[PDB]
Amino acid sequence: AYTTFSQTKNDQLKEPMFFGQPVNVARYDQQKYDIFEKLIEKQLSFFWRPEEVDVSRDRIDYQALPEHEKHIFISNLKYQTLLDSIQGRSPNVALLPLISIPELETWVETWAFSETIHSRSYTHIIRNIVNDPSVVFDDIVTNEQIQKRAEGISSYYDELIEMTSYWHLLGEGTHTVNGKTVTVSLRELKKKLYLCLMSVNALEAIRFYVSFACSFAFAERELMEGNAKIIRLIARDEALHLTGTQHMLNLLRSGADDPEMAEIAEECKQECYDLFVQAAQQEKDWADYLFRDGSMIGLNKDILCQYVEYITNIRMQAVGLDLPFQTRSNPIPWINTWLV
Amino acid sequence: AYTTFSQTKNDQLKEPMFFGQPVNVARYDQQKYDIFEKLIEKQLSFFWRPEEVDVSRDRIDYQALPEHEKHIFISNLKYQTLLDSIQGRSPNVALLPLISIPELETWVETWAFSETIHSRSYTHIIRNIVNDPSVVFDDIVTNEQIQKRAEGISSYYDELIEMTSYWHLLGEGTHTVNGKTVTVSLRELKKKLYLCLMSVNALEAIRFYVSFACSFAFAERELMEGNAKIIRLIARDEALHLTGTQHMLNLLRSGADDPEMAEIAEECKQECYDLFVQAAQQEKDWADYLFRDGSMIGLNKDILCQYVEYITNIRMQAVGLDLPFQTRSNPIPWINTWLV
Repeated sequence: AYTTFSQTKNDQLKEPMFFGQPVNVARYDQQKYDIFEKLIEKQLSFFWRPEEVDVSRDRIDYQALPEHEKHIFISNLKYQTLLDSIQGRSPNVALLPLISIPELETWVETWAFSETIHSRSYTHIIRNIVNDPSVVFDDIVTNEQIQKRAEGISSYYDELIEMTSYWHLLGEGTHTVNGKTVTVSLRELKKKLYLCLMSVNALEAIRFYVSFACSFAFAERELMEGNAKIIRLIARDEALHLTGTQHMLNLLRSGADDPEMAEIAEECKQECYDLFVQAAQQEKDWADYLFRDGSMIGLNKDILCQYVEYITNIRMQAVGLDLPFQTRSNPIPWINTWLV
Repeated sequence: AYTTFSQTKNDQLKEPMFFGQPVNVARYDQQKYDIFEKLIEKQLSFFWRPEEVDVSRDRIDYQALPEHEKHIFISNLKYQTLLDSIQGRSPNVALLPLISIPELETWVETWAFSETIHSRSYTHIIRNIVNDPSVVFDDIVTNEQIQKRAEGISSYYDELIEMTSYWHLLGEGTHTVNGKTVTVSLRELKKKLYLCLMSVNALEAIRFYVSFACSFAFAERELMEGNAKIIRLIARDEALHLTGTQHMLNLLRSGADDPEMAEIAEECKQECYDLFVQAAQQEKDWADYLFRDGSMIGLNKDILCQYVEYITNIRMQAVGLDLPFQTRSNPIPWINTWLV
């Protein structure tokens, strides 16, 4: 029963984050949860444009890199481009139709917009360092290592989108669609949302941070400094995005927003643990792909895989999951210097 | 049907604007249509923050206004807030799932983001001029005159979203759901899109400009000057937005993008004309509501109705529709001071 302007006057302070009545009036004078307004304000204050970053010496650096270092750099860049191609559209297509408070609605839209800026910055880098940009962009879709991750990530979004359509069109209960029976459960839809949000937390809080490590490793060598300047703007946005989903998941599990969600969150714990561990293992397998033909000064498979474990523990803890790894310390303390 | 990352490698330059393969890679190094990239670049260069505009001197002006002038100002502001509450979410929810070209995908998200800025500016104004913002915001939803406009505009979006959902879930052809026969036609869907785009063209190109006229009329008397500074930035964005929909409509109707669209455009040309005239009439009826307790220096019902007719002819001609009204020079040439 979705609508772009819900005609019944509701108290927006008493609506849940998700699955309530679609937002009508966009107002910002009051908030259920302070965090979402605070994030919008911060994101707006961070506004930047890629094309105003000088990436001219980055071509020289890139072309001078040996084959395997080109491979490390470009594989990383293609992965970042993939991830934010998804993040550009997906929060709008998947989350926006389900939101029932204004501050969250606008946060999601501001968040997705900032991702389009990141995507634009990747085009800016690629067209300025590479001879044939199309080769790079085409490979993002066809690269077998990349699509493995694309497949898994997009699925959490796609399954949420599809089940939302059945819920908006048929409502709860058991139905008949061209003979076949289709079950529509709001509880299952809430599970699909929680799981998707958990996946998106891992993507922004873990997957992107592994990629930031690769990019900043070049900048430690005073190479690809134009790129580095851009990544540090991107990571600064990413810290906000990850904070967003952290709060969403933690408010959902605490039962404060929706009591049904706390039940669902507890029955999900294992799947949540598993998908984070699975994400970590994928990033570790990706480290193998990056370093298959050799390593570079300041970054190899052992360093990157330890970082994967370290950052995973920290991100899992922040959303109340168990720490899967014994790793206690950061092998790349210089990353904190680059991160804002 | 819909996926947040389509797995098949496609030439994005030969996709249609809408209904083609969902965008995978967000790239900006090439474009099917130059206009959408140009609008993104322009919109990004225009970035502003309402909170940076001094609206503190506006409260004394507003409270000082006679009751009918308060009625004129606040009715206008409520309508503006209504329209961009819709414009904030709707391009994202209605159009995004249908776009098959990356530059258009990003334009739509950039356009929708800029609308949330507009919404925030309205909160910024409302908070700084009235005693209890809640009564203003709630009346946006309950006001019988305002809601009349909301329901009409909402319908074009809502009907597109619903039919899009059926087309994603069931595909085209005749189907049955819970005994009821439902027919899904892509042709019917394309018509819904075109009509929606025509409605959004009228909203931004006509409805908002009528509202700018009201706002700038106070500014001519050196009243509500903070609000005026904000409207200048809003109108500058609005010029971009309506250029967006003009180009979408003209590309669709010319057969340059999709031959089936050129044909559908002619088929519902009369509906398009009737849609715009009905919008013009609503705005005239709105001016009547605005001035039912009296008028002000520079603006009354007669003058505002002349402006409605004046811009309606310009906008209708731009999208290839017949002119419903007489020829006249700009009834309010003082508005040029405030525009661009």
